[PDB]
Amino acid sequence: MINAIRTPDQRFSNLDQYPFSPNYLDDLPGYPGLRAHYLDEGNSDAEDVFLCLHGEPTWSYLYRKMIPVFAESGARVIAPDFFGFGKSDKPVDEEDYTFEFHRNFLLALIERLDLRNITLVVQDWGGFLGLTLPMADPSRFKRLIIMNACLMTDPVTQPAFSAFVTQPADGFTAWKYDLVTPSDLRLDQFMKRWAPTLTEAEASAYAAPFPDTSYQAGVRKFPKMVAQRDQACIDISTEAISFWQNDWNGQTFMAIGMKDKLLGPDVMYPMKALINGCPEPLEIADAGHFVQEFGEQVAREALKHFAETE
Ligand SMILES: [Cl-]
Repeated sequence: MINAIRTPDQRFSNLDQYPFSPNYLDDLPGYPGLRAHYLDEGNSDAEDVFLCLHGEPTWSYLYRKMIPVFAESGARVIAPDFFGFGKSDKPVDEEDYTFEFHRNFLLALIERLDLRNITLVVQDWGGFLGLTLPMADPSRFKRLIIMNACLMTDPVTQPAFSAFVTQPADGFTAWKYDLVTPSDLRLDQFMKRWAPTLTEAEASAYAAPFPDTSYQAGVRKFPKMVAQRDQACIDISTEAISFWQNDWNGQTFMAIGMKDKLLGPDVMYPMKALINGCPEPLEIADAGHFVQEFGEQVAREALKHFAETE
């Protein structure tokens, strides 16, 4: 029904440090005919599930240094690829991707796999979407690991969650320009700019899912949805603020990539106050937006904080 395309499997032959086996679902309710890929690592019977959500313009490859730490801890880790990214199917028109399309795909996945005792791991889009998930079924979520992300609320309710779209010129403005304007978007070049410590091989794993522009619709829509928040996103993100401030009673661990021009401290301190019980953030001086690239520190500290209360 949704015209979609699928990345050829050979594009992923030569991946650097990505030894995880694929799992796919093509029978989700509301997602007829679309195949979603997700990693399922560690013990499939563990009590704890770390649900690892990625953002723009990445994929589950992003969580590759953190996955083995969470798995060795005894947890089951689920790291799905949103449709339009990684190894899931990719709808061809940008009009098909909406906040709820991706949100509902997450609640569907979660119900489909019946995930319980979830430690939500978010950053960017994975947090814009992922932070509005617990209020939907509070009982299945028990901890949160939040790296640079916030809620897509209206400007008046939280100016901090909106100011970054316009200032500074080299933060979000540049990021969106680099993503929506080029008629020939090279994701390996994009990633090396925004994540300067990546090796060539790593950079190239981020361009792996997209052979040509035709597979990039999902990638182009995300930034435009940060810029143009529709009513449903606004409503639902507004309502999640209340959930984190008042309803939330789990364990949280926050890690800020200090060099992030997009969602660094001016956005993370504010988020930290709205999340009940959130503790002092772990500032990682050398990390930019992709906190995950400095991921192992994050995973072991989180697990250390979490054990120190369990
Ligand atoms: Cl974005």
